Amino acid sequence: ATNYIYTPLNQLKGGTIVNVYGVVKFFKPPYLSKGTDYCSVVTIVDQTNVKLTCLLFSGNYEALPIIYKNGDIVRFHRLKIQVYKKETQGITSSGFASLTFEGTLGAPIIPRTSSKYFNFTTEDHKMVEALRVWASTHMSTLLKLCDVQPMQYFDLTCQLLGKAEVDGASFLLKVWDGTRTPFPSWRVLIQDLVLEGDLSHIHRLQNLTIDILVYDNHVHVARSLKVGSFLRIYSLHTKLQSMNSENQTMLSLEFHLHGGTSYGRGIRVLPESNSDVDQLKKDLESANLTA
DNA sequence: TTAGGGTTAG
Repeated sequence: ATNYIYTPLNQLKGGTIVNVYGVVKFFKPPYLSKGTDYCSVVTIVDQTNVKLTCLLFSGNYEALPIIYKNGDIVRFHRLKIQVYKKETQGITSSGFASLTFEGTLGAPIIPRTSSKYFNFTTEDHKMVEALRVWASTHMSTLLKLCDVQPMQYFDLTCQLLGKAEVDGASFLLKVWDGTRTPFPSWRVLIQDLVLEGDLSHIHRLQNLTIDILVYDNHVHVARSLKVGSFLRIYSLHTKLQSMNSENQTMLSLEFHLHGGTSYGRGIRVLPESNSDVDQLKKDLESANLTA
């Protein structure tokens, strides 16, 4: 007899293990913590409008919620509820499992999860649709490089073209999205044999590519990325450079992925089954012809 | 256990 009960977020009590549905208001993509497992922080909200911050840990990266953007809808099974500093918080419990869905009205309802076996009923369809209806109104779009501003944080959907070690504390990712930034990208000094990727393709693209420097904890992740894959770089930071190291006046746009995980700073590889990747590929094809 | 959301400051 399989009957799952979902608890409204405003009815959660400490010292319990529950099942919940919610819309993602904020999230830190999976990152190897200072401990044993990978960690993902997800703040969800539902019709009760009560927010719940969930601390999710797992030895396997894919076991954590497959969330690609705020607004996504999640279903959490075996979520433990506890109190931390008078604040109720959700944390992973043994057997924790999640399903993630697109959060926009009319979008396909395709559960994303690493679980081989999982319960999925008509009730789940209704639950998801109900959250999309609520979200369309109680709460809430992809920025192209040609539209970035001088100094801001943003999430960049792009394709990785090249990788290059720099100084251990930082690592270079050369990416593109098919559009050109308003000011030329800065260019990190690279070495001779260090940059991996199609050098001639990169050279022909000229300023269609940008240099992103990632720091600290982001380095080993960047080091593992496969050239040619599609990525979403969260909370990338743009900074215009009007004065160079030799004290000369100029203009270049710097791109930094600063150390730490605050505000979701991180990188998640986007599979080709991702609808944003389909659109990106077309922009890349178009840019490739006129260049 | 990790982390406990809230931007490096290169």
